[PDB]
Amino acid sequence: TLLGTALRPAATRVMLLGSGELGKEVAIECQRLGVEVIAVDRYADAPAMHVAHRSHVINMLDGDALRRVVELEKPHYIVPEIEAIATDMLIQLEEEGLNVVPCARATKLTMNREGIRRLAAEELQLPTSTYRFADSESLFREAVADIGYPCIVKPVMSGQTFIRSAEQLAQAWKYAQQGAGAGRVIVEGVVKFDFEITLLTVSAVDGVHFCAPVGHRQEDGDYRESWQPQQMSPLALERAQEIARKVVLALGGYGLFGVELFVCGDEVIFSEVSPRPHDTGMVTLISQDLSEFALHVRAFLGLPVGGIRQYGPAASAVILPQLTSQNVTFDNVQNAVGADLQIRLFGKPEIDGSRRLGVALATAESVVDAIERAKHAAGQVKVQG
Amino acid sequence: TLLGTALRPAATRVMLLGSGELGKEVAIECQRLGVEVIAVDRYADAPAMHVAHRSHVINMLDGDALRRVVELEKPHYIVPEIEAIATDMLIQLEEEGLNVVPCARATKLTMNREGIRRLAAEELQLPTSTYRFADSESLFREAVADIGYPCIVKPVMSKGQTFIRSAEQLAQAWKYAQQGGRAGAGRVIVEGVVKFDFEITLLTVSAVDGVHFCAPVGHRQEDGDYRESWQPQQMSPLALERAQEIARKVVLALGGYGLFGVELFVCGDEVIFSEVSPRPHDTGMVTLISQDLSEFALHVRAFLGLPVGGIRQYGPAASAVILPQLTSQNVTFDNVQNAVGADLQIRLFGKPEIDGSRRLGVALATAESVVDAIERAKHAAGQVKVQG
Ligand SMILES: Nc1ncnc2c1ncn2[C@@H]1O[C@H](COP(=O)(O)OP(=O)(O)O)[C@@H](O)[C@H]1O
Ligand SMILES: Nc1ncnc2c1ncn2[C@@H]1O[C@H](COP(=O)(O)OP(=O)(O)O)[C@@H](O)[C@H]1O
Ligand SMILES: [Cl-]
Ligand SMILES: [Cl-]
Ligand SMILES: [Cl-]
Ligand SMILES: [Cl-]
Ligand SMILES: [Mg+2]
Ligand SMILES: [Mg+2]
Ligand code: NA
Ligand code: NA
Repeated sequence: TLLGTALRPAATRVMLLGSGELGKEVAIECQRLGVEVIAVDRYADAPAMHVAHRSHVINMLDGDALRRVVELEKPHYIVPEIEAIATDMLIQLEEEGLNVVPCARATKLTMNREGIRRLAAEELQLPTSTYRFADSESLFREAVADIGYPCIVKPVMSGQTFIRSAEQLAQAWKYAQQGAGAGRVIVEGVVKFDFEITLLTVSAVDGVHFCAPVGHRQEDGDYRESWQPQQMSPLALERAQEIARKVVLALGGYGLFGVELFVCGDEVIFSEVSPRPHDTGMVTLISQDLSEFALHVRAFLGLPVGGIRQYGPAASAVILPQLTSQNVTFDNVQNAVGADLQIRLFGKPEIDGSRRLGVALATAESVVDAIERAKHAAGQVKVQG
Repeated sequence: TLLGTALRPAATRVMLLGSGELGKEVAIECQRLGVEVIAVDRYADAPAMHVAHRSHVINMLDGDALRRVVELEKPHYIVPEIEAIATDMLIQLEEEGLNVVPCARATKLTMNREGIRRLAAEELQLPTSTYRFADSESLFREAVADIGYPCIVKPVMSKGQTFIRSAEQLAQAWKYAQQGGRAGAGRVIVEGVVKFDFEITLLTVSAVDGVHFCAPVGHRQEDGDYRESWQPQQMSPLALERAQEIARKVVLALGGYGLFGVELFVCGDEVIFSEVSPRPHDTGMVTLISQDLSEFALHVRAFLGLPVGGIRQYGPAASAVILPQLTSQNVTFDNVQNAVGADLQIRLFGKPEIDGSRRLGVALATAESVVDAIERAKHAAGQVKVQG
């Protein structure tokens, strides 16, 4: 691995496609190595642009626009941070010699629920929720009938609905319809699990290494708290690691992957996988020597990971207000920080409804205690408009 | 404490005066809180400018120029990172309502070796090496005669330091101190040599909730640059207590909230004060791997008026500098795959050029002992192939 000096002729250039809070930490980790960072997004002043050398606002769904920006900056690495990108163009560009992290194929497959689900359940023979695909409401209705109630419907490309009864069918389809994949959906049976985790799995030159499992709680479409290490039996852990390694090696390329799994006793079920840092992994900003962001950069730059140290019970709790403002302020911050407690405020330019504006991070002697400390801190922040 | 959102109307704005690698981490820590950062220096593309919202290049020693940039950017906080700043203008700005970190007086006293030495040894009665000031070559010779050999001479306002073992060196020592001093002419300090067992940096944070201390950081200096640093450096209970007392006294005397790098010499249980940075110190870069909150995160937490609460130390750790010698404006770093790994990381600063010996990065490592951490970091730093 050879790195230049940012802003100098031989600089190593990283282009971030998606400049949200996760990309912000990836940018910081690149900056820490003197890597030049170009942050791209569809709106100005996105979080990662604040810490990048320069930025570009473009429609990332427009392949042509994507091509121009890439051609303009000549990046050594293209690091997609969100599903909403013209992956067909990423494939093309990769074909043309560009380095897409972890690989263009991984990006394509993971952005389409069918792609990844067929890979996992069919090709790799991994355990998953039952499922069916549908491209018509009629077909959708038959699928639901085949899966049974309750079941969840999701757009393969984006609108999700937890369907309890046939009364919702009409509305379910319709919402799926409004939420990129020509209206096709997947219909899944509901897995009853004790808890869900994100197994942050780094694929690098020295192989695949795992972070301790991160438990998380989802509510209304957003993760609320995450924690590490989630208590699991050794067998369950082994099973989760085997599933994670198989998926990551099948997707290919170096990077940090967020493997989402459901745990029922000693049984582990694969759900999905992010081919990049995952939001629930923000707990790693306080819980490990190497954050998931630093791991992603280490890996994609072709450097060895070696090991990941875990600093005991830790948690993250989101700061997720709901208001409309273009000039947000945060008061009472003195009651949200202290020993074993930190906060991040993302720099988002505006809000219009629910939006994650920051996160609280805490450590403690027990997982439950860390969760409470983080939650309490997040709740002390007064978000003003 | 109220924080705005960077780039929005109610943003909280911080102006860094000096944009080196220490300022770069202060900038990153402000950015992590959505604080707007304006980085200023005497040269373009300085490390902190890479991670700042906006940057400016001016003569920081020109009070008028400093006022113009402040008037243009309207920062809430002025965070000096080097000594070469118009300190009288910092005093005026503070008088006008700007928050100078930690305070303008602290900057004035520490920018001149005489100010801080007289404050510490005379006003505060803290133990220091013997010393004499001199503003002419003949006075310099008289000072040496009284201090005795060996002694060290340094410009009061900066390089230019010499370890003098005999009269033979008098002539050159004077020359160098003059060339190395502010304006290329000025007063020097002649100090008696303290034969210490080891030296440390006691990173001391003065905040709304009191004064906190990081675990002592030991360091090794060579030819004007710190080479390795480690934490914790073992100290007797009495030595630690005395070190904390000295540090507390100096930080409270200088005033204001922030992290200060208190440099001390240790002789068994006895501790001698040497100097103090009224901001993060280079030897404290080990805290980038050794603590939950680095010295940079602590400085920001403190100056923003937030409580520190406490600082977690993760076990034995060390830093080792990457200090190449070359002339280039396009430096590259190869073999990086052999400089990072388990319990081992590096930082490359993004400095635009080099023309001689200059720190371009640092290696950081953790281990079960400082001895092993130091070796791991030194080895890693040495693996980096610097070319240009
Ligand atoms: N089949 C399923 N059974 C039970 N819960 C599920 C199932 N599929 C998804 N969920 C719940 O919905 C959440 C979000 O769905 P997911 O498939 O991860 O898509 P995304 O993370 O992109 O919204 C999961 O974290 C889990 O809490
Ligand atoms: N009086 C002294 N006795 C012994 N060593 C000294 C003395 N003064 C300085 N040194 C050595 O020189 C180093 C640099 O001096 P210092 O006063 O910290 O200046 P600066 O850090 O501004 O270069 C110290 O860290 C120590 O190694
Ligand atoms: Cl592992
Ligand atoms: Cl913000
Ligand atoms: Cl100028
Ligand atoms: Cl004197
Ligand atoms: Mg998910
Ligand atoms: Mg010093
Ligand atoms: Na910026
Ligand atoms: Na102040």
